[PDB]
Amino acid sequence: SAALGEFAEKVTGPDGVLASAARLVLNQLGLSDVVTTPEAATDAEL
Amino acid sequence: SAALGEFAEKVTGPDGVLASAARLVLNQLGLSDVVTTPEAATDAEL
Amino acid sequence: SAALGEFAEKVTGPDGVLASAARLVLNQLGLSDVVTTPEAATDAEL
Amino acid sequence: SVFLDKDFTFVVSSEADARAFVQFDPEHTVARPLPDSSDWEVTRKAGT
Repeated sequence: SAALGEFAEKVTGPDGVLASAARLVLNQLGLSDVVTTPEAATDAEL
Repeated sequence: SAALGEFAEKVTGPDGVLASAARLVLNQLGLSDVVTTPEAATDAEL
Repeated sequence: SAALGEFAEKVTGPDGVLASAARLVLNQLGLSDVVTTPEAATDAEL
Repeated sequence: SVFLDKDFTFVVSSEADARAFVQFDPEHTVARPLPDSSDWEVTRKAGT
């Protein structure tokens, strides 16, 4: 239907360029842990 | 001993750039199988 | 006939990126010389 | 049995299975809720 198929592949490439470069600068992705919300949820529960 | 330590890291990067780009052009690495040598070895055995 | 014409140009670019990067890592292309096959051909001839 | 030298790429898992993952590794594994799908991502660090 859409000729855009190769423009989907052209998105993937820079993502790899982005991801690889991000690891060099030590920018941390997937840092979300159990810290704030549940404590607030505990406070909101009380 | 050698200050070259970061020049070792600077080799790794383009290797990733090389490897990623090589997969796009479908250039096949690690293609060596059992084809020629053992047949020749079989012939050389006879 | 095919609109893919610019996708042919987009292949050429990384090839240059690939080739240039490959020379930096000293990965040698076009290394095939007369070594194995003709010796085997000589053996297969005998 | 092998020890992972560098962090493995994240994989999608259910909340029940991902919490279980944490019970083995826990210093060495990392799990998060995905807000939209409610499921969890499982990422094994180095040392797993």
